[PDB]
Amino acid sequence: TVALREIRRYQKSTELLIRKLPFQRLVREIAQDFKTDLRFQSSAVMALQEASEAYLVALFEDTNLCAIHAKRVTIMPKDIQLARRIRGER
Amino acid sequence: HRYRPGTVALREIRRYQKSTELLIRKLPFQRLVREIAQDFKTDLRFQSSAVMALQEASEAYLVALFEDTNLCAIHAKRVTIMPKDIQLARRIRGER
Amino acid sequence: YDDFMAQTTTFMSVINILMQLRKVCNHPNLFDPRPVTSPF
Amino acid sequence: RKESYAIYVYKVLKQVHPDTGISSKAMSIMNSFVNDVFERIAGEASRLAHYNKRSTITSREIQTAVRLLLPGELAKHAVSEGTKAVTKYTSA
Amino acid sequence: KTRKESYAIYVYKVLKQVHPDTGISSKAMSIMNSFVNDVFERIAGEASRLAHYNKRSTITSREIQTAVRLLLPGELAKHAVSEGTKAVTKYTSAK
Amino acid sequence: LRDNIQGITKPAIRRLARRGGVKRISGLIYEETRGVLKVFLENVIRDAVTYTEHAKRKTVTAMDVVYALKRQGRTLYGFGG
Amino acid sequence: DNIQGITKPAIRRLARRGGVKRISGLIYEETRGVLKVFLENVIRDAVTYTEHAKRKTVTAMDVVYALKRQGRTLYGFGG
Amino acid sequence: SRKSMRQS
Amino acid sequence: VLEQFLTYHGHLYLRLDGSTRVEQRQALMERFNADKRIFCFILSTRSGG
Amino acid sequence: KTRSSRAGLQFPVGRVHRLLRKGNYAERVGAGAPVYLAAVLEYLTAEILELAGNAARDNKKTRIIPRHLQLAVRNDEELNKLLGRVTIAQGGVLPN
Amino acid sequence: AKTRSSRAGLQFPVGRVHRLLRKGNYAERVGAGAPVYLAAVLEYLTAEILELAGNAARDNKKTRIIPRHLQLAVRNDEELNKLLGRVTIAQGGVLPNIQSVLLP
Amino acid sequence: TSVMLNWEMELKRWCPSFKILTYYGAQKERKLKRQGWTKPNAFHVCITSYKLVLQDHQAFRRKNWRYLILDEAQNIKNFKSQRWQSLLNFNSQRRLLLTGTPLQNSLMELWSLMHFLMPHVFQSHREFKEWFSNPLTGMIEGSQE
DNA sequence: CTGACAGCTGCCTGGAGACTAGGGAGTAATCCCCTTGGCGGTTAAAACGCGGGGGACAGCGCGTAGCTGCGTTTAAGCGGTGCTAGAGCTGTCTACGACCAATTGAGCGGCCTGCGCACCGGGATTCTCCAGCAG
DNA sequence: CTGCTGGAGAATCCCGGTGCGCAGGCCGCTCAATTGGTCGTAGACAGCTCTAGCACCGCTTAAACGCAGCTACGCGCTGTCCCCCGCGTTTTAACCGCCAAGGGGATTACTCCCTAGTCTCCAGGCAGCTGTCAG
Ligand SMILES: [Mg+2]
Repeated sequence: TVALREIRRYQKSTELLIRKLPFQRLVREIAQDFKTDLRFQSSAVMALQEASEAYLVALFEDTNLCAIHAKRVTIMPKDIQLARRIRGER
Repeated sequence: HRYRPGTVALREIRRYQKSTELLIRKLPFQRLVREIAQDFKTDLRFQSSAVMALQEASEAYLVALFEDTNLCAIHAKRVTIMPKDIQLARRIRGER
Repeated sequence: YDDFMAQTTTFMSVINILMQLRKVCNHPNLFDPRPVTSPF
Repeated sequence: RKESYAIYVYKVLKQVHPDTGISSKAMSIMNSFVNDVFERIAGEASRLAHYNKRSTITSREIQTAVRLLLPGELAKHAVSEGTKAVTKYTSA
Repeated sequence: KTRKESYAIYVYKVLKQVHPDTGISSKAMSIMNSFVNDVFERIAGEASRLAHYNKRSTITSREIQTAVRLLLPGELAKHAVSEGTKAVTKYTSAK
Repeated sequence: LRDNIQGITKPAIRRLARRGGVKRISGLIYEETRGVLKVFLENVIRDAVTYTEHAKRKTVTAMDVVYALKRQGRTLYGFGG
Repeated sequence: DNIQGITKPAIRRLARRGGVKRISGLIYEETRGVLKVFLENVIRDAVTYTEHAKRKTVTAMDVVYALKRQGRTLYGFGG
Repeated sequence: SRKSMRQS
Repeated sequence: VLEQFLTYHGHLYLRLDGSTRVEQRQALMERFNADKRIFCFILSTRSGG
Repeated sequence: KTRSSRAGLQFPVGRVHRLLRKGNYAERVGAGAPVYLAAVLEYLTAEILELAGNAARDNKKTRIIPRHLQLAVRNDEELNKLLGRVTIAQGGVLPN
Repeated sequence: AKTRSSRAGLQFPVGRVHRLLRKGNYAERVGAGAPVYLAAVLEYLTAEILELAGNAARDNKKTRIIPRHLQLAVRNDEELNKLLGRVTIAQGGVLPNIQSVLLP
Repeated sequence: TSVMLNWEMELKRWCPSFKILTYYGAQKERKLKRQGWTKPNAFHVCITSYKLVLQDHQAFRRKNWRYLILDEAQNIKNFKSQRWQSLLNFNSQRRLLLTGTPLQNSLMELWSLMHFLMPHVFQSHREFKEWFSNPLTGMIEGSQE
């Protein structure tokens, strides 16, 4: 009951579901390995967050489809593994 | 003598994965290609090389789709491949 | 035969016209049998 | 000076929906979409010209690229619109 | 009877450099030529886009190096950049 | 030329599945595979026919099929280009 | 260790946006790994673009180009 | 006569 | 058409359009050689071996 | 007299011509190619803008926002196919 | 008269690559070292794929490389598999891979 | 194939001494009959059809046959046919073509049969066509004296 | 308060106007290479049973691990302030690439010929299977 | 009643031999790299300017984590039953070969002429600014 209401609430909304500061910290931590003392424009981090959330939502949709195909409501890591394997990003 | 189910299937899996020959007869594929093309434009001539390229591409696509279908079938604890498996593979692939 | 000879020069190739003319020379029923007439 | 399709998008919107506005983010989306489809069609036209060993991009190349890229109804409507525009341009 | 440029002789030279004994068939040579042409098209298009982004009117060694870095995976890109920079240094030294 | 989709034969689909690693095949797989192959062939052939019509030709060459596959995202080697 | 910044409720929110009803407890590590891989690829391409321009600041256009070449174009930042 | 360091 | 015409005229005939079985070809041959009533034997030139 | 006005279009035929010339698509650009390209772009823009305006009207709004464009794109099958691999910032996803 | 490939020490043609870059409509101008770099990269990629193909051919007791050997080389190497992911090799076949659950 | 039984019958009627081998049957039966045929004095005469020779040309081409007899040689009359090309290089000590009509449609068939029999005498078909086909055709058609 | 439309400013750039070089039409014209309605064989891939072994599907019984409710604990978010690394833009001027005559040799097909490879034929070895037996 | 090997049947594997057609080479020939020039100009590089990206806090407060309670379903265990597999027997269609007269219709080469490209000049479309106003 609560799950469906939450689904509808987040489905009608457009705001970013991931908190901005943790995602920025993660982006900077990842970028630290490729180059040292890197600066990021705010628009760049916003674009990265948009792309990451869209990718994660699409992957979660594919994994929910995989779980439904397995006669299950819960999503399991094997569903993520199969979704990525079929999509070809593996 | 009668081989138990699954053994001949695995044997032909190994046989057809060892080889690289085309698995669809050339004349039926040529007919199908001409039938499909006659709808888009009449009086179209196909070179033999074009038909061979079409057959190779189609066989590769179908092989990859069958690999995905078998992966779908192993998921949900099954061995047989069913149309739902192909539909799931295609939907995850981004088609339709 | 005259209709086919007229259609020869204008899409059917000389081989197609040749075969149609051979069929015409064989029997005109090879194209369409005479209808069996009945009330509407 | 920065060039953008905002003015033309606004004119088209006013032509189709005289009383409907457009937000700045939506205008940016429209500019990005226009640039994307322009680049796709132009690249396909360039590839078509190179494949056929032609040194000039003509209306035929753009029409073929449009037919290749756009889906069915969109492709045919765009072809009709482009042919009409070319016919009007040549008759002046 | 007209010239058809191909990378057959160059691919054969590279094969002899790597494997002096092994050979290659006509279909395999066509596949290799297609692969070389495809990689050339990829790198050239990436370089052209890189030049356009930076408002540059020329394709230099930097553009192709960046294109190789963007296209190829990690170790492949690193070794390819090493080979390319060695080649360019030798070419500049030879004048 | 009509009803040529049946040329895609049941043993052919079985062979393709075995090459794909499928062990057991249901009876309803064949129609789905026929439809999928029909769609794929339709798309590729439409693109190839557009390419040929642009060149003011009436013969579909292998280069046109290669270009169509490359545009679809399925670049094929060994047939030129 | 900023990968823990992607909290479990955030993963649940993302799944709910995707129409997921129930989520297993081991999904969170897997999705964190997936996001890490995707971010690594995109950021690597963006840093390559930034280095090519002799710039020390990764602009939004670099990220847009990286996404476009990854096969997922993004609208709204290129103009 | 030619070896690649990628395969070490 | 020849079958129709011959039957309308009442001429007893046999037919071999190459589609008959080999043993049935031999049987038809022997019947034609033995039976005198069969006036004609319409045939396809390319057939019969 | 403006070339866009001469062609009867609203998009900048001149700007498209300059972009085709400065771009490295070909060493020669015909007279009718920019006109055709501008017409095609104008048609696509008009279609997507009409769909976005209809979606905005359905939402009791008077300005087109990115959400309206996302809904218009995803609801129309042809435009969804054209922009299948495209992500719209602050656009969301279709209701489900 | 000394060729540019000889000067750069490569086997691929620097001059042909320069002509293709000029005629391919990629930029108004083409740098001097760009064809050299591109030829070097092409030669390296060809060397890698041909080394793996020859190793496959030797493993198959064959001296001439056939397309099956090239396909095996490309698919068995992870980096080349990623590079040629969306590429189909004519008469290439597939890797022998039977899933564990299907085994008896 | 139709004459295969009749020829086997004639061989048995006239010369029962000869060891007659008949290549009729499915692939399994053919392989079973082939089993142990490399031994000398295993078979004297082998009977097989043009379809079987065309399909099984790899096994028959390798062997060194003594005499090669082609009954109804008219099936070889077109050199562009797969049968002619497949049988052209067969290993036979001597060759004999049996026919009723060495010429049927054009002199090119005559050249084809001759080339199949004596390749070192009719090496070129185009030269033969230029020498004979063009003038003889002109004569029959009235285009040449 | 706050984004968006508009009146106005300054400016870059696209609209006229000329020659004109050549990229792209007309015009053979050669030749290959089919092209298809009707025929007749001929098998070997298809097609059709059919007994049944096993896998898909339907339950049942858990019993636990995800869901739900409550209270902390915290960390995101916002609001200035604030300090500088670095993006953006501009003038010089060389280094470098665009053309352009002469070369000239490296790269095209044409023609040949070993020989690598595909395949036949015994003999060897391997994989699977149930019957009957040992327990 | 149940786990075990043995003999056997099918299946590759593997070593000789051998025919074939294809790659690799070599040889004329030419056209496009190459070399030696000129000669614009792209951008490499200082040098200036001012933008925003980072580092900081103090307060709000809503979200996140942990704990307790709880029961809905993932999964193991039974019991089917149906349906697709292995293989034997029958169908038929690739396909191959006639049979024919001409018919495209890519190609190479010639000619030749509209239409871009380059250059020049000048006025209008437009980027952008803030003022104003509805939300
Ligand atoms: Mg006779």
